[PDB]
Amino acid sequence: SGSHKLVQLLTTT
Amino acid sequence: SGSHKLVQLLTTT
Amino acid sequence: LSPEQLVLTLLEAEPPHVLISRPSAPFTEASMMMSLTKLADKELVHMISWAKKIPGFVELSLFDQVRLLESCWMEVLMMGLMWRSIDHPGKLIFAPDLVLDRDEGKCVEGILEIFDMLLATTSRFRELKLQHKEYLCVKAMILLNSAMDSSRKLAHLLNAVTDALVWVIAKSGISSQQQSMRLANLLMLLSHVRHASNKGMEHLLNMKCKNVVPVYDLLLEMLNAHVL
Amino acid sequence: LSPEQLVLTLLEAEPPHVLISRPSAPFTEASMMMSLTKLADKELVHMISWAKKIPGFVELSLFDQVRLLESCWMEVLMMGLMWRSIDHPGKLIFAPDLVLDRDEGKCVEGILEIFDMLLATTSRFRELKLQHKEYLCVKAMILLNSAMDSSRKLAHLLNAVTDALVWVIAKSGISSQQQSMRLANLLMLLSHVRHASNKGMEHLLNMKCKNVVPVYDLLLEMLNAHVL
Ligand SMILES: O=C1C(c2ccc(O)cc2)=C(Br)c2ccc(O)cc21
Ligand SMILES: O=C1C(c2ccc(O)cc2)=C(Br)c2ccc(O)cc21
Repeated sequence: SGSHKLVQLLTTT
Repeated sequence: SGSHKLVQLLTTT
Repeated sequence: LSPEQLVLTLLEAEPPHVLISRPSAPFTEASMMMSLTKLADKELVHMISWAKKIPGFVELSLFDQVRLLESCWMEVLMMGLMWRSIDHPGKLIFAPDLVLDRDEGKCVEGILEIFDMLLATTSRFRELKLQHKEYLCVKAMILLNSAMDSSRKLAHLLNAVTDALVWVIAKSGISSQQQSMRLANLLMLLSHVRHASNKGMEHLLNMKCKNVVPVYDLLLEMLNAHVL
Repeated sequence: LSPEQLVLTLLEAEPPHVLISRPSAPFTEASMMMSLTKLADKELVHMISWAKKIPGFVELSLFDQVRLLESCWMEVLMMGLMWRSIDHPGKLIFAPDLVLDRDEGKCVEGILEIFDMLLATTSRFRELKLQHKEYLCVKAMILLNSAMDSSRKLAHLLNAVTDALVWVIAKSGISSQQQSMRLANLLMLLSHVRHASNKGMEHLLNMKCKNVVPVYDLLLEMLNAHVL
């Protein structure tokens, strides 16, 4: 935890 | 919300 | 990037409204929280996309982008809620088919207080006749001001949006003194939004601990506010 | 009453400087908190006199005077802390005999978070080169804008203090665009004060429940009432 979904939406999408 | 400490200071000098 | 172009850019970045429907029967404590959290969850996804369209936001460091979003999300959600409710006194337009009456806030313990400061603030924005462009600037300012090398880049980004707001008010045509006074009246309300956000997050965390409604994934990460 | 003389009346309302009598005992966890609460309590007494010295405050209904002070007291206390610390980077000047280091805030769990918030906001006012007269209007505005015949009286007074701050910024002689920018920058910081205040209250309440700090009559009352 600390990289996933907020971070995913911010850098992955 | 009263009771008195805040109120008595507001009504005295 | 002139103030108008920034304003125009925010206008385009406005996320479309999330559609959610009121449950069939009168709300219960559980059904109201399920509704509010399901909506918040979906709006959060769009909020992330919206933020990336704010000039210079993607230029900040990832960690700052995260901190800013973890700090202001509820305020942004509520600022959006109040705007949607601007033309409906006594009402909170969470979604087209999810219009809540202040009295419906009675089925959830402690939320009635939240609804009241939101309705109060909304009434204020209504009093001032907040305008669409003003609203766009203010919501962006909330995100960039939630500071609760980029730091310098952040300050510059907030001043850019502030300049834009100043520019919008100037286009209204009121005297220079009245522009200053309006800028002040609008911004004095941010404190109220921050306070409502705090009660909202404390409340939601409580409903989660109470097992009144499930809170997981993205909504949860935001809630805990510690992915970093 | 011109903006200028309203500001003079605020200067005249300023509470006296308060000391805690020797910050003895290198600061440990118990002595630090006992010192902070002891000071808060003394300041709260002076805060009441200060509020009454603001033109029109005592004219508000007794109900309003109480609710305004019960909600803003921690913010006002912190706004005062920042003005006193503005010329001492890295330090929080709670009082001449109470000067605390960020490292000393490590002693108490949860305090470092509060101190950093306070130091950062203080650092911001420092950058802006906050002036003494601006500080006076801002503090006054905090009290009058903490509102989450008499209702109209409040808005009237709030408008007056706002008009005073706009005036103060006008005397600095800077650009008109820069005056608006400065105004917005100052006001956006109220969000940060409200935020740090909510955190201090939460930490203080927890401390009360554990009976970790001596019982302070006035402070206890201000704390209890606020939450309820
Ligand atoms: O999620 C919550 C919202 C909300 C939802 C969508 C939106 O657009 C704006 C605010 C509120 Br009011 C609220 C109050 C108390 C809670 O425990 C959770 C929420
Ligand atoms: O009383 C408290 C103060 C304070 C005292 C005087 C002042 O002028 C400004 C703030 C802080 Br910070 C604080 C943090 C956590 C607490 O549990 C109690 C206090």
